Amino acid sequence: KIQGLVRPRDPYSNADVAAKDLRQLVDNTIKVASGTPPINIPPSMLRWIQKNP
Amino acid sequence: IIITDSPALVSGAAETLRHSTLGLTTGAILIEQNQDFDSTVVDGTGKQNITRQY
Repeated sequence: KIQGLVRPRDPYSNADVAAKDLRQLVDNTIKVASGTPPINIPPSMLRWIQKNP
Repeated sequence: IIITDSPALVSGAAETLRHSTLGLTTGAILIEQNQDFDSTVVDGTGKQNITRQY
């Protein structure tokens, strides 16, 4: 957004006004990496209690 | 007489060596093999040849 796009103007006067420029703002979508810690799944424990490992 | 070279039947050596004979009756011993057998084949790299274990 141009901050001073509209400015008070004196028709009687003729002073120079600073040249203005248009700039471009950028958005951002950060990537988040997730995971799961190593979960121990020994077949022995399930087999000891007769459970499908 | 069912003879077997079982270590469970030998205890000691020389003079301390003793033997054990079991007069088992019917159903004296019971082996209930649970169907919980498991096995794995883990192969490995980082060597001249693939290192596979069982």
